Amino acid sequence: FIGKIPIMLRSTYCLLNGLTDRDLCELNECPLDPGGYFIINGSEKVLIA
Amino acid sequence: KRHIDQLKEREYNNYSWQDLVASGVVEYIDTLEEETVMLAMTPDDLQEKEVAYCSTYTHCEIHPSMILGVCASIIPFPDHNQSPRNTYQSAMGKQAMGVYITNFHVRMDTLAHVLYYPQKPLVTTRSMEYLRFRELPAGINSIVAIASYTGYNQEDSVIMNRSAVDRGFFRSVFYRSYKEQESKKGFDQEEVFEKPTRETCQGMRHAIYDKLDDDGLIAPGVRVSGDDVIIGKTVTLPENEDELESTNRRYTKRDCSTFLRTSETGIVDQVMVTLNQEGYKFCKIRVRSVRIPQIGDKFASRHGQKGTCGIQYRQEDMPFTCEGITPDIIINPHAIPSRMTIGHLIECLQGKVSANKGEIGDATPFNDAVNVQKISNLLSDYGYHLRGNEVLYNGFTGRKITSQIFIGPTYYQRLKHMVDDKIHSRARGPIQILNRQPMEGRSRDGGLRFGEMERDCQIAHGAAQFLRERLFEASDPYQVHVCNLCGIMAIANTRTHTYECRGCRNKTQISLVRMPYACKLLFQELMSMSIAPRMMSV
Amino acid sequence: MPYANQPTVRITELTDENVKFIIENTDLAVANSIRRVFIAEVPIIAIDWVQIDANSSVLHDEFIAHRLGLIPLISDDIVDKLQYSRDCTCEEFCPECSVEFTLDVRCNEDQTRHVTSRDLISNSPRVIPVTSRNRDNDPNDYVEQDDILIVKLRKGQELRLRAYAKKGFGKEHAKWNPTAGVAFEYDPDNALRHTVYPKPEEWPKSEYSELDEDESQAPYDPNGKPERFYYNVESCGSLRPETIVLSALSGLKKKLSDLQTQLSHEIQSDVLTIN
Amino acid sequence: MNAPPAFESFLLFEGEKKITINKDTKVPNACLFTINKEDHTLGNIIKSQLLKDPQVLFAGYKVPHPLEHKIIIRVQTTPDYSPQEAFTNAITDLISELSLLEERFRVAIKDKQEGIE
Amino acid sequence: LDALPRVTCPNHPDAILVEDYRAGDMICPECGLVVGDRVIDVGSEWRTRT
Amino acid sequence: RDGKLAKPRQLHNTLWGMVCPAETPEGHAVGLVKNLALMAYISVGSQPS
Amino acid sequence: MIIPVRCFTCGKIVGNKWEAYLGLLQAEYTEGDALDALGLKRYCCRRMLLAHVDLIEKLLNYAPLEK
Amino acid sequence: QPMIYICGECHTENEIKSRDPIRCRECGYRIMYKKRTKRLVVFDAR
Amino acid sequence: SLKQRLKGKEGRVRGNLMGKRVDFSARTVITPDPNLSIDQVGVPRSIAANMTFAEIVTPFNIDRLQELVRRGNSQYPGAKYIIRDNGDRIDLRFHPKPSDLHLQTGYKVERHMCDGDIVIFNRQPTLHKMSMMGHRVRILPWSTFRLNLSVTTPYNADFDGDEMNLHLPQSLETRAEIQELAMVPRMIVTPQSNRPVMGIVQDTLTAVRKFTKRDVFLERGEVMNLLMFLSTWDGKVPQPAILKPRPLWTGKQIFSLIIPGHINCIRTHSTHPDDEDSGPYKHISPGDTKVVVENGELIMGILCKKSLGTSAGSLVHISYLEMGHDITRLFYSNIQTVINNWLLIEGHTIGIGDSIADSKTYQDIQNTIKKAKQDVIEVIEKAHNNELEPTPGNTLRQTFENQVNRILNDARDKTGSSAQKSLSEYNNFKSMVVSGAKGSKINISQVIAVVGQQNVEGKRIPFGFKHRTLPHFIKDDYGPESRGFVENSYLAGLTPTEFFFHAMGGREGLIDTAVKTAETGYIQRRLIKSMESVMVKYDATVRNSINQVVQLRYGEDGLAGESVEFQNLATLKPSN
Ligand SMILES: [Mg+2]
Ligand SMILES: [Mg+2]
Ligand SMILES: [Zn+2]
Ligand SMILES: [Zn+2]
Ligand SMILES: [Zn+2]
Ligand SMILES: [Zn+2]
Ligand SMILES: [Zn+2]
Repeated sequence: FIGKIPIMLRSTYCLLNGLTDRDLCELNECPLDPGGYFIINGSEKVLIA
Repeated sequence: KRHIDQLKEREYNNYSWQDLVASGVVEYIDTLEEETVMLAMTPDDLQEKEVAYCSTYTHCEIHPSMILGVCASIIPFPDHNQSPRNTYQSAMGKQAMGVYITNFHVRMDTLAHVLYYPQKPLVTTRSMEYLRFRELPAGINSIVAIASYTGYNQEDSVIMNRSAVDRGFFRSVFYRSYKEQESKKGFDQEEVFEKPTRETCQGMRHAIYDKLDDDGLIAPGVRVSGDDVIIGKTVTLPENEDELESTNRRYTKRDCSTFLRTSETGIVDQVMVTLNQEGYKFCKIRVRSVRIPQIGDKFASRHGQKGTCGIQYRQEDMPFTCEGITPDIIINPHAIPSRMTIGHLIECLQGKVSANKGEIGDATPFNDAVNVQKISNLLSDYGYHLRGNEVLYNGFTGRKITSQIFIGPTYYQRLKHMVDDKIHSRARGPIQILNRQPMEGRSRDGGLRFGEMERDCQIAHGAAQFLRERLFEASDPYQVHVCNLCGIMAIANTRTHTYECRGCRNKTQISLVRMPYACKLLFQELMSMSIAPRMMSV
Repeated sequence: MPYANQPTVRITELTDENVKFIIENTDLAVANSIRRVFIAEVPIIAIDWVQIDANSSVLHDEFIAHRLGLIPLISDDIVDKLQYSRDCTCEEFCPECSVEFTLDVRCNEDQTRHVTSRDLISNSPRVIPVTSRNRDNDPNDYVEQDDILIVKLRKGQELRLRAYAKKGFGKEHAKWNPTAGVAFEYDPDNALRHTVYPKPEEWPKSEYSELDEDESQAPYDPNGKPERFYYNVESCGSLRPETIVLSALSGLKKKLSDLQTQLSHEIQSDVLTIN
Repeated sequence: MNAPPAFESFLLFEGEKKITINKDTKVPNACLFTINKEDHTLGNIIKSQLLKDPQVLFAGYKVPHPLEHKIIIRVQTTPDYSPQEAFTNAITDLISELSLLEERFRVAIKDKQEGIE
Repeated sequence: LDALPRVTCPNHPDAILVEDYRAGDMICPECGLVVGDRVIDVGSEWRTRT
Repeated sequence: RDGKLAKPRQLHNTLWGMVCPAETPEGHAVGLVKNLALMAYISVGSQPS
Repeated sequence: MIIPVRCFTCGKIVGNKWEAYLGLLQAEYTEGDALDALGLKRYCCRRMLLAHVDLIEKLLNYAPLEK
Repeated sequence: QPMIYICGECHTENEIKSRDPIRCRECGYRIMYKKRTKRLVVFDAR
Repeated sequence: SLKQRLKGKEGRVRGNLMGKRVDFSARTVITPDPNLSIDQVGVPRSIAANMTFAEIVTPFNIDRLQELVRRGNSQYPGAKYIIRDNGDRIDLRFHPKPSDLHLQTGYKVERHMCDGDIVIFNRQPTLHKMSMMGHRVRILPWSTFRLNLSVTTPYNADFDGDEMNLHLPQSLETRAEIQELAMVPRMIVTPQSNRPVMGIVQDTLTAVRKFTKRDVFLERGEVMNLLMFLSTWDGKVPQPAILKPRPLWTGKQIFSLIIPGHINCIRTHSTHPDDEDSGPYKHISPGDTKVVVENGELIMGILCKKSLGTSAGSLVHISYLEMGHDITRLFYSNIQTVINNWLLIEGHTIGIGDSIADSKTYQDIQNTIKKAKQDVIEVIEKAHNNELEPTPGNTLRQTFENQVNRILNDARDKTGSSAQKSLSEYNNFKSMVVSGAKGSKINISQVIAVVGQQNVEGKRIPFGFKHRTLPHFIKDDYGPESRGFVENSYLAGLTPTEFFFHAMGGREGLIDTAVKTAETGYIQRRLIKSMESVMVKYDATVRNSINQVVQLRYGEDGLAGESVEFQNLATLKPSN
């Protein structure tokens, strides 16, 4: 074990990426919330280009 | 055109955009490649040979709107509007209040503003569908009449219908989520969530824990205000140094119970308890509050014409049409031409006819639709003045107004500018004895700033005594005793008997001076540097 | 006074939802003011007290409560009979100044259940309740006369609440306004030239213009005076429009009589004498 | 709210009075009356009602502020004719006309229990 | 002037000295009170090689 | 940062179709702050070998 | 969202004519005929309904709206 | 007060006056919910 | 660091003395109120509930003062605290018998802030002496400050969301000090440029133009209605302007009623009308195009701003001189009230109709552009032939770029002049432009006809796209569009390319504005720190803080700049 890597939302590893909207609402997730930004200590974080 | 049919086939079966990429009828292009390519503006006109100054075109734009960003894409016909207004809209669009997702209930952000009755734009750009804007609108298309009225709409404001406010005009919920954690405060010292009584604890200053539950937390649905204790917890400190009887029920139970800042009022929305990576037990509570439009609150048009509510009137007081239609908003005419925002009129003109048509118009800046006359000709067809101008009856005398009025629907923004959060005042309260300056600000009930330039004006004013009241009396007042033998401030001063100036053996020749306390501190600071400044009237 | 208008009256058309009529021989100030009376002045009953006992639905109580306001209660039971709760010197409220309402719903069914005004009942003595298949044992319903869908409930959602309807009028809040937009017209030919109408062809003709139908682009008279006001009252459903007008007419008279009594009181309270 | 309740627009406080009566201190047979919790809506017909009277030398009114609920009326009539009578005459005439308007309305509505055709 | 702690007045020995954080004032109710001094409020200051 | 003064912000013409010209804050960061075009895309890097 | 009764511009009720409209749409793909059938002869009322949108069903789409 | 914890995920009241470490029966999750207030609450229809 | 603590870097100097916080102050967003007198300021009740004044008890008002104590904190017309002669203060909220509580003359009572009180109001940022003025309070609903429009003028405030700051003095010296100096009425004329600072604007200015129209006629009923709006009036109804066929009053008659009755302002109609310098002399039907008022009675002349204020020869400046600030402020408040009420009933709007011009002229304008387009091509081909003659002292390119620029300017001006002709006087836009409000002919060109050439630092758009601006253009292109010329109108819309060039220039204005905004604060600071060392002395000589003489007398006369005025000496008359 080398570490715990923070992952971008809607990543390939964000397993929710395959789930339907219906699945996402089943998860209480927003289907129009694609993410693409990390969640750090429960806070949403976006990289600026 | 058959490839389009393939794109149509994709809705059911398959025909990927990548296949379209694989089709090689379109390619993806960088700026270096752009330097060499002969780009075309449009498929139609450029293929013409009759006036072919060039025909060496190599590639063509999908659509000129593709230059546009998320914000610019929202406002129709930006080219009929002054260019910066769009940048102002692009910023102000970001400033607007609105919905943002679907599951607001699971969400418990520190701050949120959501509209009761949002509306998709009566005039829309097709791309906004891809922006899912019609799914998540952030304003409504209100029907507005352009008129100066009483001048209360002058300079970046508007008069609005109070009676419309009664129907639920732009009313919104405000949600604030509070979070609070329990944790150690030393080897033994720690916070302890509870509902302490006034005699079983200290540090309670004066506030009561009635709202609390035995757990120390307020119940969900409870009415709240900006003073009471929102979360109850207390921390005993020495456990042994208190010893022997100065017991009391308060013991060493020092208060650390969380209370609400002296401003907010409302009802408890939600309460959630859990634990984190730190492991410490913590709770999160959401508080619901309601935002209603009020005089002075900031609002905005979709065309970057922001304005505050200058005032609100009942529907009866408002001037009205042949039907008696009172507009939702009364905007000052003059604000448009100076800014040259013709597009603002086009939303209204397109919106008017679309409403009459009962059908949505596209808001793409580039068309062959001939929006000027054809719409105007069409506006005449629904049985209206072809230019949109219409006579209205007086709200008070009922008489027909001398001028004719351009009236119609328009997408409007409620901006993130709670004026009641912007106000701030104080006459007396907590200070900062370290400098004797007022508290930092409103969230600590502080005084208001005084700047170098107000001083500069005040000198230019010549009213030294008001500055003196302001610099001394309204901020930093002090009394000092000095030895007559030396301008050095040295006294022991039995503040009920003797004064004396040690080192000078002064016994009676004491004198009193008025200076700022912060200034005396600076002077003491000079003495710490071994400087002995002194001062006399002689 | 030696002379006054005869306030000519003519009624053109009436329904339970609207009334169209023409008033003549009267001042324009009277026409607008009475028009202002039609909206604000008419007293009505509306909910002022709501307790929500339970709500497992998605919406928050205050949303529904605002909606409870938005409910168009019919006023066809002389709602004026109830004393004002303020003046009724009763502990906050009473049946002499309040009606009571209660709503309890639970979605045990798996499919989405819809909630309606019918789920809300007048616990107080059956003064005519919300307009939802109560007036209409009439084979003339709109489609169902389910007038308002309160909310929808997926399986598992519940709603328990109580309400108090109280006396009020449009000026207090629009929810107490028993009227929608009020139609009004005088002098379509613009003989008074209250506005220019440049190129009258750019101005389509009004239905009243038709009577003075004309192809002379707008006849003119400098000596003219506002006359033949055309009315069409649009009731919101809360009451029959003509009946709204009478209550409006009665109220304005009463409003004036009290001022005269006060005017007598001004001269009584004063040292002035008149006779 | 940092603003008064809606009933305060028309409802008077126990220390308030609906109207206040003052004599003019500038010209003879004139007075200025102040009406509280009221608007131009009342004001305009009464001005007109007084204007209809030829015995009136002067009549006029205004709110002190639109946000405020109060009006003031200045009136001057012939030296033999008091401004109080003009206001009294104007209101009694106006109320009377309203009653007939109502009665003709009643006659007009009543005049079609079925249909006019 | 050592009798500070939390209770004294010139007319009576104070029995109670409430701290009004809101206005940042010290009040002694049973006579009228302004024992003076709000030190900057602890209820304002309750959010705070070898 | 590196390379300052006599350089400023205005606009470059190649930005056409690359960035929305209107999409910028009205603060001092104006023009200093840019925003992605509607259909612009970014190279991820590959091996030409 | 959740069709507010009474058109803000006038006051025309529509507390059940949304679904009826939606019914009208399923029955007739003519908004004009739908809009007309509803009785919204005024376009202010038409704008009310035409520009209305109801996401609640998506909110309903969730399962967990149980607690 | 019988109130005091309606777990989030099992969606069930724990319901006691306890200083337990925010635990929950069957459902090991710590996410807790607190019952609606047992108080008189007036609402206006404005 | 002990030196640092002092040093100024948030030290005792800059971080404390140069800027700190104060009490008895409030700041909110601003809202408009033309109904307010120029001294009034609208004030939130909560602020008024927050604000208080500690009055010293006098036997003349002690009973009332006691009522405020008795009324206490529980209502606005009450008092929060009382401060006794010996220094003792009492909280009336916790006092056991607030009403029964004893009090005497010489005690101080902290009562709530009341209306009619004088406060000092400020802009932030503060730029001049009118930026801080004494004001009269007005207690109102909602947490908004309401102000007279014309008070916005020296403030330059915007209701887009500006906050400004107010301070309430607690001393009678200062109350006098604010009243005798800080009060706005004295602030009317600026000594910086011996001109007035007040200015009636926008709606008010437009309706005034509208009001001066010859076609303005009034009814007796409305005259009474107008008369009541008057803040002051003689009580004596004026004679009708017309008797037959029916009695009537003119707006000029009624405007002249507003005017004080023994002062006149002449010579500056300052409107485009009539003609420049000799046409109106063309017989002297002196006409409605020139302004003239006698004995407080307007003879003729559509009004302008140069008449209305903030300029030389203005009515406002002379009224200030004769009638004084106090009479002029009441006249000004009164006129705004009247014009507002007339405007309210008269009404004013704007629409696409206002953008409508004549098709044929509009057809001629495009064809004028077509000839100019053709004119550019003639210039391009000659240069390509190298047969084009370079301007002396300039390169051929400098000539070429200059030559194309004259054409793009002449054509746009010509086509603009067609649009100035093409618009009726009936138009709101022409009405708005003429009145002296926020508009002009160039606007008409931009909205109706043509925006014109876009440029970079005054130069045509550079070839950033490799000897090109865009790949839509051919290489070596020199078309005006290829260099930023916006030929279309705001009504016509913009091409994708023109919009971009239009967007670019908008940046230039905006960037310059942001940079200019920061720098002025800094430059001023450099300026103030220098000039603070000097003041006028009683011997008329100008001196510094060390009493050394700067001037024999201030401005070499010792007189006030405000009392100075623009005059012609005319002794430099040509022929001896
Ligand atoms: Mg500004
Ligand atoms: Mg402004
Ligand atoms: Zn000494
Ligand atoms: Zn009762
Ligand atoms: Zn005491
Ligand atoms: Zn409607
Ligand atoms: Zn569980």
